[PDB]
Amino acid sequence: ISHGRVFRRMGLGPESRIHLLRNLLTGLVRHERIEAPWARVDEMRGYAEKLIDYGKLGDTNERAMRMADFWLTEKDLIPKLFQVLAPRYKDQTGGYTRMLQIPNRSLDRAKMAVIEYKGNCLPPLPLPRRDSHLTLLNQLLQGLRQDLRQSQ
Amino acid sequence: AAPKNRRTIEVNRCRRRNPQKLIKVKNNIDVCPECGHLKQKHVLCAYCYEKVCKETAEIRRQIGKQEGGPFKAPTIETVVLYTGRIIERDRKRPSWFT
Amino acid sequence: SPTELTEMRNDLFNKEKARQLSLTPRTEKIEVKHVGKTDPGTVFVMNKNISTPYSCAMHLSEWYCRKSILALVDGQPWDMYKPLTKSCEIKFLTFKDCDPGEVNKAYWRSCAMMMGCVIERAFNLVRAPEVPVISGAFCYDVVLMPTKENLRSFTKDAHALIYKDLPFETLEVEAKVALEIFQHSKYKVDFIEEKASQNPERIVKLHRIGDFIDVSEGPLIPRTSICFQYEVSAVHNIRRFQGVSLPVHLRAHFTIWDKLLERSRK
Amino acid sequence: ISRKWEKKNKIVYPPQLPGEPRRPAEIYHCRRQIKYSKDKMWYLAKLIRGMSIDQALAQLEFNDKKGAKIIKEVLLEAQDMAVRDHNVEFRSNLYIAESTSGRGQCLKRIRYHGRGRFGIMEKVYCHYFVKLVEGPPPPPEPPKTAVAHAKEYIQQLRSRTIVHTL
Amino acid sequence: ASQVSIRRIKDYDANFKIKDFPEKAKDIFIEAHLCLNNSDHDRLHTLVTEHCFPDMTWDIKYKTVRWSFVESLEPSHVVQVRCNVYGQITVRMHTRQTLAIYDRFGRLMYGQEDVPKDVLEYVVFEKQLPYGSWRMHTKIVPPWAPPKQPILKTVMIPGPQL
Amino acid sequence: EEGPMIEQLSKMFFTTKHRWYPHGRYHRCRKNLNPPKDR
Ligand SMILES: [Mg+2]
Ligand SMILES: [Zn+2]
Repeated sequence: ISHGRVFRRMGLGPESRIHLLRNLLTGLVRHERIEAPWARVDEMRGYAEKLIDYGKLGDTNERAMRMADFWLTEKDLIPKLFQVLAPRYKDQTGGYTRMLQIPNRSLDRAKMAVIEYKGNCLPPLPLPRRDSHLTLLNQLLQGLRQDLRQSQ
Repeated sequence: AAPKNRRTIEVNRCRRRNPQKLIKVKNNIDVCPECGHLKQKHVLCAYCYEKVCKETAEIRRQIGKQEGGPFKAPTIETVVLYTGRIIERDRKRPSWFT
Repeated sequence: SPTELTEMRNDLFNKEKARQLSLTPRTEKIEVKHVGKTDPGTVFVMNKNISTPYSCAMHLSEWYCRKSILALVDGQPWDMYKPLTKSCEIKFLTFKDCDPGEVNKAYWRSCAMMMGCVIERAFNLVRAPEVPVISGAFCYDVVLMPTKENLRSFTKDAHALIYKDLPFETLEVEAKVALEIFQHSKYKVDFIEEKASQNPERIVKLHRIGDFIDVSEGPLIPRTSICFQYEVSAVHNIRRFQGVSLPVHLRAHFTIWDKLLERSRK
Repeated sequence: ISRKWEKKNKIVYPPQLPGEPRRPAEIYHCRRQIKYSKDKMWYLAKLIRGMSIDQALAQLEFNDKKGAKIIKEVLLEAQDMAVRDHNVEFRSNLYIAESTSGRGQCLKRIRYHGRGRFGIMEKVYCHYFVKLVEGPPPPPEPPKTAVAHAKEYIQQLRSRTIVHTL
Repeated sequence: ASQVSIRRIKDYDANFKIKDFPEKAKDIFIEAHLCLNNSDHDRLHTLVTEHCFPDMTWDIKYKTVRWSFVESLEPSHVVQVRCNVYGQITVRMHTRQTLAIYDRFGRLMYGQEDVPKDVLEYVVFEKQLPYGSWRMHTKIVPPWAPPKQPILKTVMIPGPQL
Repeated sequence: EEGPMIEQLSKMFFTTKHRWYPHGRYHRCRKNLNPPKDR
């Protein structure tokens, strides 16, 4: 039984799992993109968002700083987190982290995934579009909407 | 425990040629509207994703070159300029970076 | 008479086709290029009055065949099954492009034609009106009161036709020939004349669905099977019959479909 | 070691009369000594069987299995052959008539078991076979209706005799 | 130069006359084409050289051709001749030739069986000078003849893949 | 639809389900296509 039970069981224990998560987070901070196995990626994203929120609170808060220290192993990244990422997302609330599939990893045939903080500096991912508005069904829908508007 | 008699070939066929064990004929597959190389729904196009990855790698290399050793990570949002903080590539811009 | 007429028209069409075939001297070859966002920069070495853009599609893959509907050759829409005269540049058009307006119109035309066909058997046809997509229907004007049962029957007929899965045969013909074909129907004749007047070449565009034949301005969709959800909404007083229909590649789903139908009904 | 599949591409059927059905292009191709188990190959083969080349290719692309890649490669090669050497005009018009897996020559090794004991590992190989035919993939079995069943039953009923007497 | 070559050939052989040669050449050609229909590699090799044999037998493999011959236009002409010791003659030919190339399965991929077409040829012959003979070496694709017969099947030419 | 169809058939003809279920390949191969017909 495992009803209402968040947190997947990643490494060789919970500490290990946490460590793994941290590494991923660090990588993300460094890079602003990671190819990683999809099951851990979501966890990372969850943690990542929280981390960014924490960073937003500002350098001067000690708790936040401590958290940053804990989670960013490479240490140069803490300034980046404070003096860049936070600045970038001051307007947003929790839209950060964009998480999409990758075909499949070649050797073990795992489910894979990408994880970028939103916007960022790298070439854009080939995102899944919605169908264009000029298509038949869409056009019909638009017409219907117009009619409704006219009625009211 | 040990098999008391040899499993007959007919039986075996029935067991292992049954529709639960046969590979399903999937219907996720659509054409890649840019690039045309064919891809799954819910997944990034493999070919389309490849170019992007390559681009990232080259940009990464350039970044590395710029930032001498490890432990740098500066306080500027970087930009990638091709031919007219800054990272200076080369070539024309592709028909997707904008 | 309706038993004679259809056969006669078909025969005429066949004759015309034969005549058309006659002109080319034993397999004349042309090099038709593919302009496109994907699979470039291919060229297909085709046989000119026989081979269509469907052949080209086939050469490329099966996917193209499945999803292509109009073939922009030198920036003008050919039908998938209408032959490629001379060396030119092809693009294939789906429902799901950035600019799918040409396709939509064609689809509408096809739907109208289907409706007309349904009408002709079920029991004189003036024209198919040039209706947009935002107008929320494809209509067809008919000179002769129908109940819901009648409508249902009509719908069923349409469905049957779709199932039968007939290719939309195409010809660009002399005006005289067209007149000869439709001399019994006056409105049709008038329409043909108008069309002739419109262009410098007389070049009347005849389209055919097995037994049924009709005139129309634009190109048409390859086959009737591309229509998936097809219904006949209502008739309004000449009597304009209306319809709304969504293809494979854009399925509406129940509630949405119902809404669409309702909209059409107005 | 025998190889008749390879040979099969070297047949010459005597030429047709004008008033005669087209006679579609059959095309045979293999891969020998693939490192895989035959039964595993068989599932993939089964998955491919009735399908158009293109559809089969698509399926293979997204089937995450070692052998799938190999089969895809084989299919591609077959397609190429058809277009070049075997005078098939449209790639899209090729469907897979047959696909089967034979066992290749297998190498015996020692497995080294607990206690003093040991098994003999057999390192397995396969031959993958394909036959492509020209023309669209034939329509599958339409599942026989109640009516058909009834008809059959009626026929059966009719068919009986008085058995023994005369 | 041609005259000199001829003289040399005469000296080599020795008995040789070019007044009758064109006809002989034509006959040889005809024989070769007949052989091609019947797939006689045994017969072919007495005609046609080791350079030309593989050039006219590789493409045509597993596929049945249905050649025939009819009324040669103009007389059989002989243009330039020249000369280890392996000699060379060139022959101009203007004939009516039927061509019908059928595939492994049957079918028909090149030309009409019954309808004869009028063809131009610049056929080069060679000979070894102990037990040699005059055999075909090359077919010179000049002057600038009006293309070929067009191919029946449609073709796709793939562009540069990326 | 299968089971329902079978049931319907049974109802029609008064018989058990077991005969309407389709028998295997071997058995069909065995069956004589050109039996010796008499009278
Ligand atoms: Mg020991
Ligand atoms: Zn793509």
